[PDB]
Amino acid sequence: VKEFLAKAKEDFLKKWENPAQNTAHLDQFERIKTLGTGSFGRVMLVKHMETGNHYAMKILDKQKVVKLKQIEHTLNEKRILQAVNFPFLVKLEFSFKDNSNLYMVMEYVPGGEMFSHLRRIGRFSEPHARFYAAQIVLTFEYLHSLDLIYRDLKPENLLIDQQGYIQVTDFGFAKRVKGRTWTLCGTPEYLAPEIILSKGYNKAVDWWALGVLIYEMAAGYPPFFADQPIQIYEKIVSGKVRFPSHFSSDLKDLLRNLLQVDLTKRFGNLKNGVNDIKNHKWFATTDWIAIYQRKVEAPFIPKFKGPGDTSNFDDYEEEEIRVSINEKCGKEFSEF
Amino acid sequence: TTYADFIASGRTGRRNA
Repeated sequence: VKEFLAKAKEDFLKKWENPAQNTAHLDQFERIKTLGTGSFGRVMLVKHMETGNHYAMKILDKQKVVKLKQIEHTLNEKRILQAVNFPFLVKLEFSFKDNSNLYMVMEYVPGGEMFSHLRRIGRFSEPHARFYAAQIVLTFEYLHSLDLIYRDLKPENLLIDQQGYIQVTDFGFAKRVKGRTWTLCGTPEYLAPEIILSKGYNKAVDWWALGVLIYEMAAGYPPFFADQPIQIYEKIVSGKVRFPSHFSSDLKDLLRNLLQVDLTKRFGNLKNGVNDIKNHKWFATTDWIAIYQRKVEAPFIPKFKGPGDTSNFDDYEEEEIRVSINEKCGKEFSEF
Repeated sequence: TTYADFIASGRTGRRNA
């Protein structure tokens, strides 16, 4: 792995310091339907004319990004994404900007959110949950080795490709950091104590988020929830948890080691690294190289209703994509 | 029950950051 990782660090850095920009134009894409929405902008299922391929295009309004004080995060997530490369990470195929917005055209993952599937099925068996955890454990091992902290792990942020494999794609809260950072960001249920308590936190949080994910996947509901954030934060800082009776002892002991309020005790954060996790009884069954290789059989496989079928997808108000006749926020995004 | 409390919490849909 170290051998693999050191060769990737090298790949990462080359792109990280000499990124890429203006790899395509908007005139060469046919918008199909909105798939996501928010303060950032909006992700859209698109079709490449000359090729006919389907891509997920994220459109950001420049003036708005400025207004909301999001120019650093906006350049950071696009910088991180054109530089990472892992089997479970969504590649960014193209990226340009015009007199109005910034565009990030990624690989379209058609199986949608793991969230949709989890709320429908109820809960996930441990082997099914584990299948996914395994893919997350690897993607953090990687990301972390590049001194990148993820901090935005949650079902709604995890997609399932056609082979039934997990795909991470949103790097808005990602931070290039070797030591500690302080910002408060994430989703209440996935926040680690230390992020709540206004403490300097490291990459260990991403490991807390995993124990949470593995818990919500096997149980169907998060380890700490409540009516409002504040009461959750409260639940969390107590690090007091109860497990569904069906949970295996092994799945329980792994979670007691992941959801550990004592940082000096958190797995993936101890002295032996991720191997404390990779080597946990719960993962005995896991074939780490086959998972990497994608040689393992998904326990669930979306069966698309054709290329770019978006029927099992919620709808959104389609807004026109306007582009100003005059430049907008030039200087602030010259790095895009 | 926990599943029961979960529903009552109202945080059973997509959560924002």
